Amino acid sequence: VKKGNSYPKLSKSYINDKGKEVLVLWGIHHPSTSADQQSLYQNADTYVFV
Amino acid sequence: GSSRYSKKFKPEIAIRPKVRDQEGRMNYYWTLVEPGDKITFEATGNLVVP
Repeated sequence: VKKGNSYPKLSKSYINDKGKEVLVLWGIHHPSTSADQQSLYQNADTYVFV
Repeated sequence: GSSRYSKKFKPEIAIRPKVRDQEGRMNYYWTLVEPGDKITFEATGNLVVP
């Protein structure tokens, strides 16, 4: 969630090394209204990347 | 565009893992064209052309 009064850019990775395959399950939340954008997050425009 | 295929490819920008020592990425496409048909290529960038 928006820590303090901002949601800074996030970037972090994982390198598979445990000698086998691994599922990595995630999601993308879709707030209903722009007020939910401003409260649950900070920036109106935003992009998710994997 | 064509008589049966139509799709707008919006370019995306992001930092991808290095594969064949190259940072970028590229999605290749294909389509069929009937006799007497027309194919169209309109873009302003990020397009490799046959």
